[PDB]
Amino acid sequence: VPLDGGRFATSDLNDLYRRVINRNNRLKRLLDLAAPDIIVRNEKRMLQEAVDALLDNGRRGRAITGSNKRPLKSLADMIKGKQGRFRQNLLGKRVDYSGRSVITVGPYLRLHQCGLPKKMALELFKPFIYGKLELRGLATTIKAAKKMVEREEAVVWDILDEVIREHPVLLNRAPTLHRLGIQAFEPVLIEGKAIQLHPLVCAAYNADFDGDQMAVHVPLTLEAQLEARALMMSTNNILSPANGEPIIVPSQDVVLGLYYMTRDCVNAKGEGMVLTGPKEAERLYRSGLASLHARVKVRITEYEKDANGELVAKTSLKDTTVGRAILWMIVPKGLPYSIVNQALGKKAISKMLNTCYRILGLKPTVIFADQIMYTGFAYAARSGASVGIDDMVIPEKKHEIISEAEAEVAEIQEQFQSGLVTAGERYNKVIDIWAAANDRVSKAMMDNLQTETVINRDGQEEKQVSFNSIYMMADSGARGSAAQIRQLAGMRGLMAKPDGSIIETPITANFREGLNVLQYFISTHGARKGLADTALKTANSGYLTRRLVDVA
Amino acid sequence: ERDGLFCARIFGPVKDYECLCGKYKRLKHRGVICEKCGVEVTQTKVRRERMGHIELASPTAHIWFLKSLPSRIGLLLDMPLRDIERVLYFESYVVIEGGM
Amino acid sequence: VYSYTEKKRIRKDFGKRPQVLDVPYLLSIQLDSFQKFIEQDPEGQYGLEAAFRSVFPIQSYSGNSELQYVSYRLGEPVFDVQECQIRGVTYSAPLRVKLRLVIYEREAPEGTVKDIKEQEVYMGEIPLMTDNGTFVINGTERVIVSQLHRSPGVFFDSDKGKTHSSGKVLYNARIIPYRGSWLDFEFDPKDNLFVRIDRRRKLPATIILRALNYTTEQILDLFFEKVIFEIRDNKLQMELVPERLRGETASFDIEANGKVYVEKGRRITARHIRQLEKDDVKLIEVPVEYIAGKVVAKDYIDESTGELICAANMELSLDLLAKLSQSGHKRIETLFTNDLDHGPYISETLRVDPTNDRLSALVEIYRMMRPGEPPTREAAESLFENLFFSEDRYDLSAVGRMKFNRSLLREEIEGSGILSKDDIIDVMKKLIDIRNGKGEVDDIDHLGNRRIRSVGEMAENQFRVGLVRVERAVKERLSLGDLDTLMPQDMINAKPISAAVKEFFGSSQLSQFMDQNNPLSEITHKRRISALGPGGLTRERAGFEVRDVHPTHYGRVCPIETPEGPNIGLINSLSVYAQTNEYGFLETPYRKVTDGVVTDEIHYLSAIEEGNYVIAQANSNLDEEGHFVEDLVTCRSKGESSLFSRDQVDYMDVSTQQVVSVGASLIPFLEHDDANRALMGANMQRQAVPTLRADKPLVGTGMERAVAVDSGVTAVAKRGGVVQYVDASRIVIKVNEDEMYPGEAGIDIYNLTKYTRSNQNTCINQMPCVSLGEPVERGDVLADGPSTDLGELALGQNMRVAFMPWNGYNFEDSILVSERVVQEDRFTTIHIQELACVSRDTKLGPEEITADIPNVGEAALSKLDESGIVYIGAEVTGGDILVGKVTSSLRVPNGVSGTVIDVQVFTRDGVEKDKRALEIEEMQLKQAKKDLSEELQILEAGLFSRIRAVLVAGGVEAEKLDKLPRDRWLELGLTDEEKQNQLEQLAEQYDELKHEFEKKLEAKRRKITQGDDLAPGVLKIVKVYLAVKRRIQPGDKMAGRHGNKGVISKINPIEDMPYDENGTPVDIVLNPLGVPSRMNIGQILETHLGMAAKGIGDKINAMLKQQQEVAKLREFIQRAYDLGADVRQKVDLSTFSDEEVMRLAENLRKGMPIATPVFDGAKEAEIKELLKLGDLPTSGQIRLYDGRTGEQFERPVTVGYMYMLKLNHLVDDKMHARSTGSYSLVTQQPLGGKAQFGGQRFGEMEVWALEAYGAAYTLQEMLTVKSDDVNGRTKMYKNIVDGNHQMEPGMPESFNVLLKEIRSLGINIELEDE
DNA sequence: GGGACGTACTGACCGCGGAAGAGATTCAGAG
RNA sequence: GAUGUGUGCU
DNA sequence: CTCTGAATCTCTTCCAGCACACATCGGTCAGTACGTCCC
Ligand SMILES: [Mg+2]
Ligand SMILES: [Zn+2]
Repeated sequence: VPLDGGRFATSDLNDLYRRVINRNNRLKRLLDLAAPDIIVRNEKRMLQEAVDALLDNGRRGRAITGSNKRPLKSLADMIKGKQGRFRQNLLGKRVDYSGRSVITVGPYLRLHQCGLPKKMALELFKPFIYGKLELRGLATTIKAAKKMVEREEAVVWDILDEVIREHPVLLNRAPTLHRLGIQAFEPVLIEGKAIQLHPLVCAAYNADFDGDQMAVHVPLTLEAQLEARALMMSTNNILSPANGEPIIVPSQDVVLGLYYMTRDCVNAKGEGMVLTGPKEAERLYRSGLASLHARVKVRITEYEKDANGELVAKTSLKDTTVGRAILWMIVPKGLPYSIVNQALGKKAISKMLNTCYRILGLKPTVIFADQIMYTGFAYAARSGASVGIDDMVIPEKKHEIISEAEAEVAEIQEQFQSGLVTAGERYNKVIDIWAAANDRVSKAMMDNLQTETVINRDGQEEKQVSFNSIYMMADSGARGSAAQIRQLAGMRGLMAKPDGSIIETPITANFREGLNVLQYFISTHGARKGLADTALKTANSGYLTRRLVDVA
Repeated sequence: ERDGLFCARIFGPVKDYECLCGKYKRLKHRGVICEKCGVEVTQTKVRRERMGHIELASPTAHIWFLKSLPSRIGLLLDMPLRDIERVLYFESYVVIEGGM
Repeated sequence: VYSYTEKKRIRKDFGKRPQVLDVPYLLSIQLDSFQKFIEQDPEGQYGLEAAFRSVFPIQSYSGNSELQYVSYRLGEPVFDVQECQIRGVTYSAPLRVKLRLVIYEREAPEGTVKDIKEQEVYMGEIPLMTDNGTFVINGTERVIVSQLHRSPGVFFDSDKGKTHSSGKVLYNARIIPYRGSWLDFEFDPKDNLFVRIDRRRKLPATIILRALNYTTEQILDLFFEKVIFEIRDNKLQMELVPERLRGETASFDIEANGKVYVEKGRRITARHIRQLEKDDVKLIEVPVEYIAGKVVAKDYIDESTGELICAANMELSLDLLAKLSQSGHKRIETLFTNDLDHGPYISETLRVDPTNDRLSALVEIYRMMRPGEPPTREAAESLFENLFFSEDRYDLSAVGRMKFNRSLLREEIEGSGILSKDDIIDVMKKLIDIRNGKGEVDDIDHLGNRRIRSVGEMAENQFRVGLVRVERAVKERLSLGDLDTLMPQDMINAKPISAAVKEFFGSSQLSQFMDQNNPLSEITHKRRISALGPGGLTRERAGFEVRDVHPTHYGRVCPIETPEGPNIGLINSLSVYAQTNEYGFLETPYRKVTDGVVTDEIHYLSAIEEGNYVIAQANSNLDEEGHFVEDLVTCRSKGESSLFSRDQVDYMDVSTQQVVSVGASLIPFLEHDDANRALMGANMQRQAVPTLRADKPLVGTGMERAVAVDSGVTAVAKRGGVVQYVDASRIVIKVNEDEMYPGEAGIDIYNLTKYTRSNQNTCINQMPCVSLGEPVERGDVLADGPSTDLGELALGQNMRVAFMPWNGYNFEDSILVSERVVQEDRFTTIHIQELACVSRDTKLGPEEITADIPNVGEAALSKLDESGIVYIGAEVTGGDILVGKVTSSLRVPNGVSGTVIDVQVFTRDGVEKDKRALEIEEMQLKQAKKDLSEELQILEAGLFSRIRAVLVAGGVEAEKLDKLPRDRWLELGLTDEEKQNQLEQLAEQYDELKHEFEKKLEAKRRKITQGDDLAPGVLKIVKVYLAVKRRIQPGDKMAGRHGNKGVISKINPIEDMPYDENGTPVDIVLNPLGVPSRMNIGQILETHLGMAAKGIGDKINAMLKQQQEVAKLREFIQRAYDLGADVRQKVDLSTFSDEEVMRLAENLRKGMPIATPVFDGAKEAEIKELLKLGDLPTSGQIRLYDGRTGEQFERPVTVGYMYMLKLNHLVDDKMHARSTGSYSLVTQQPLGGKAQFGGQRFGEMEVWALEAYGAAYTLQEMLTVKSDDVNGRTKMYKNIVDGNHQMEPGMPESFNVLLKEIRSLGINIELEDE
């Protein structure tokens, strides 16, 4: 390696070769002068050690004499190890025509196209631009076209839009764990410096928008273009290779929008009226006369495959929600109406898509998922589902249950201090009564949350489901479960220890009120345990998957 | 420098179609070996492709056939590896046709 | 109280628990370490002399060449901090050590012939500690972290359920000295003691005890107990011990009660054990077989023939019975063994031991240490006496001795430094007693078994290593030294000490950069406790026990501050109120609690001492007497949070902030969020980035005041006074009367650091924050640095927030930003990039810096001067040549932009300086003249007033006095007297001071005007600083103070954002579908509190704009500052002023600052009360209106103020693409990294993805054409540029490289056939 | 006039881990 | 350029 | 007079991916020209 300014460094092998040549010359000289046998045997020992150090290192005496505490590199170290020649430059290579940036979300894009910055597109497709320019006669030599694209004329943008119009690309997230780790899309120019990506596709990559970075690759040959558009196209990957369950399941926001869209109340604007079709239903909603969700008699013109591909039209008059009729506008011909009569949670829309692809086909399923995405984000934006401190009501029976449990543990203490039971039995009784108190508090808070809302209906009052924001987020299955709500509103039960035992003193506090230092210091144990588990799980899984992919 | 870790008459020239002495720089010049210090004329990819050797005054054993657990030498001669370490590293003798 | 600087922004807070002890000096760890290290001390208990005395005075073999220590002296600071940091040279200092050299009379008593005492012989150059607590080496700033390791001493360990698939719980001990080799006493699955050197072959542990001059009978009595036997008349028999008899069976029958006792074969209960004393039976009768069923203890010798009767540790047999019967011995002594009380471990291990001689032990030890070596008597003796019986090659510290004595129930903490010949036996007996079932082992989790090594300790260790490695050459030179013909200057070499100290400070495992991008980062990077480095473990060998938290970390180590990743629990952070113990352990304060009175007297407890007392909790009310307001209180004895009686406690915590550190104490409402996101928030507060103009956080924690004071970027008033002159960079403060030194005096001057480069390419500056004609008290702030505001820590900005989805732009975690933010320029940051140049010397010709370079036009060569340097303040773009150099166009790298702000030139002798360097020298000289002249004038006015007042006596006028100059008064005479004598004395002092300042200015000019030293083989060094003005843009990363990260998705017009009924638009909108899942509920209360603060600020601003009277404003401020429950913040605005109230109200127009301590924050009721004080709704949720449709929503939405930040992950610093760039050399493959035109690495796991599909040509051209084919990719490019799309196969050159490497390895390999 | 070892200045030359697999190792059951 | 040193994101 | 089939000591290998910034790659004995303060 020639350093700057006359001087230069050297590799580790050169020292070994110099040592071997020097000792060989010294042995030749000692054979020339007929030295006594001890000297030539010492020289032979030195030469054997030098050859051993050149062929391998770290096996005889770890002799290096290269630098300060740094074992030099040999041919075994060239081939063996993590950074050996194989795993560094044979399997995982480094390829041009690539690039990386930070990803971001974009709602106005279909699931068969992705965003792309302009500078990246201008930098990657330079050969295609040169070819098209010198084909259209806008440049004589390659130097002319190179200087013109360096000057960044206006017409090169048109040339770029022409040459990229129908040229697919590839995307790639750094942790690749399965077949769907690398897919294909069609690029669309977007001003900026960040790659926009389809919302529903992000669920397959398992890549949140907390700053994750992806990579791009451009196929060159025509066969690769065909392989990308046919095999690795995002529209062809709708079912997981592991299980028959789909991969285009809506995750977080559109599910909340739909769940808020299809549910009836006790009294709304314009309840009891009639309507012809969903069109005038949406018209009434946009006019503001009728509320979003109310029981309205409407007529629908559904369809059904009577024969092997023969649709039959029919009419009906059902009692349904205005929002349900509005959602029916994007439903294709083949699906029945009884699929949208329920609350349409997460599993509901999952099986909806499952039955949609099972009957109609590919393109109807794709366009139906697209329309679901658009309308769900629209009505989720128009919903206005916020969160406040009043959204978490704490039942009044919690204090009394905690006082009863305290009386119980005090009585158990007073009984054990006289020697009636053993320590383990006392511990078991205490943990059992605290678990019972936890169950009681959980049932109390669930009863308080799920059905607190009572509203009159033309005089008399009546119970109904609740419209609490946190309850709508929990029940719809968007994020979290019942355990997290139990931890926020009620107590979080008991905690474990690094040993694995359970402390007899439970966490007698919620997250709405403050926590004393002791309970937080205890919960730190479980927090750090989970963090360490998540830290080491990837290090184990990498080697596991590597062995499994190497064995078969 | 003259033939050592790097050379031009043993491994190949530095720049394409240029001898070391500089007396010949031509694309037509092919295989014309010099006369002051005999060096042919070719490109540098042949310098990357060729290979040299080195000689020794005494034979030298190999370490992989020796130290590895399936010791091919040890399995061939049925002799413990420690005694072979002693012999190869000049610690004892081996009776080779010393009279049975 | 409430000084002028502490009065402009009176921060309201909610404090229930009253304060009892303020936060001490935050950097009292590293400064304390270095101070204790560097201070000389006649009592060599520590410091440098404690390291010198071990290596100093020495002696030769017999030549009487003894050099001896007398004293040393610290060298003067050669350079300053600023200029030396600009140069890039270590902030070191000389070390001149005085040494005395004597030579005794040749072969005689102590007759000193010559007593050479060389005056402070020179040696070494050690760096110094910066006032902030850093180092300066090569322009950067290292920070030596505190390494945590294991306490040197003794302990016990328990290998449980490890091997053999059984319940064997074999134990082992370990003696870890401060320096030397470890010693291990381990068991085996066959009940034998095994001793081991560090990690070498094991062997029976009796060998080391045999090697200590002992006899077998002494060895056996030293562990076991004898059994008494006696031949009264016949029928040998053993006496009765009541405790030995306990835990036995009736072999024949127990001889107690004379004749009738427990029947044949029983389990003797305690009743008969007490009967043993009730009938005091000692010795009656025992048969011979039960006696023969055991092993004799001592040896026996025949009385007639003088031969041996038997051997030690031998069981009894009929032949030995016959030999003892015929010999006739009464007193027989055997071993009382038991499977439950006295294990036969010692006797069995001695029996298995094959050797019996001590010389055999020496031979075995020497063979185990150095195999294949001739066993020599003297060599083995020296090795055994040098292994751990020597002072030089073995040294156990006094702390180690203390731990060793405390761990063995000793009393005296004194003793020797090496291991005695009794401690081994002591620890062996202790291990045997532990194996017997008494006591338990100690795991390595208790902080009493850990000790924090500091900077001074490592420095002393490295310096001692240097001394002991130069002592070899010292002895070698003195063995053949000369009589008197040379001084110790030629005897000693200063090379190795400097080499070792530079090796340790520059390139080590603990020395590293510091993050100047954030004062919080600077203060948290120093108070860091690592676990890596020498002596400690590594990043991947452990583990599962050393990563978790132990209940002793409470108050000592922060449980909730660590970088998430491959190192959890190893980079733990130190707490707030923690303090370094004298020994080196961790002390934490506690309040003394008497019977009923909680005295405010504080103490300090170690970790081992806490396990004895009981500690109360700060969450307990009291009233003027320390008595609790409860019947009983929650406490803990040993990790047992339970309920104890009220009149039993011993101590109570100081404050609730004791459990957390500064990295987490700056998070408001921490008591409501889980640690999984509190950790992320504490890291993101550390990874912040400053802005143009910082702003106070409306929701603070109170700690933000005592952070920037002790930080680096500030201006602490050294002495109070009055502001005289402050313009942009220099501050003149007139010194008060009582703060004046005797004799001469003056004023305090300050220089402010302007725009310069940090360690992470971030800007930094110091702006004044005071007005002219204003007093100041000593110990206040004068100039605010980056992300600071009037001595208050302020990281980022703050604005509105809304929790509602909007067209799905907030899909997973994205963040929406309105155009108002980028328009108002509130998140615009500054970046400074440094580019250097070299001018070396080649044999073809010296490298010139001429401004003429061919191949380019006049457009490129237009910004340069006559000397080839770009003009200062020239807008540069990508690819613009900045330095003209010939045998070389050092142009702007492709991607960066901005302007040029400064030029640096470093030259060496041989090449003259251009006009630029001379201009810089003249500017620096002009500044050094201006400041010295200002000082000269401001001090000379005093002497002129003195000579005026002296002239006033006798003869003086008034109007015709100020006309003749002040120097002409010295020219004026007066009648000869002591008055004129004082005039002449003052004139002499004037001339002396003038000449002294002239000499000082001459020296300062000579220091800078002279040449500069630099690296060899290079003449000129040109460093150019570039500055970039970049703002916020999509793709950037933002996060609040609760781990809620996100990437900016889209920037919308102002009107498209929602707005309330008053037309005020809405700022950044987050996603409300993250709170229930992440459980970071603490941010919503912060939002409500910020909304309340802004409402109060709006009321104040309205009442100020309508120009009301001061009484209404005072009344409203009294309304504001008097709400809530019992607090300590109780001010009275009716005492300050009429103008100060106006200034305070003008300062509060942006919003009333509200502080909140961590674990006793304001409750929800007080929040709603403060909301009701304003004009806001109770629930804090207001209707909105869409910018698109203009339609009201269907549910009130929560709004308020969050506290946004800005991180270093800028999108322009990650986006990188490349079509065709430079290639590698050994393998024809592309390069990687944003620099040097790198490309993405198509790794191995990605091949598996394509392998799952059916893509073949794709993978072929992926890893064949675009990667390795030197012949193929050229043809591919030529085909692509011609419209063709025909791929071509080829031969991977990396495969050829592998083939060549295998072939040169010595194995034939080659492609088979055609 | 003047000279020759400091003062650089190079030439070169030798120097806090499992888990498995495979080589030793020893114990006993007799013979 | 190769190694080493850390630091930061997944 | 000793063989072989199982229980133990002892030596060798590996541990996910990506990005960024620093240091170091001949030290020292043996020749080889300039040079300045007394001689
Ligand atoms: Mg992520
Ligand atoms: Zn030639």
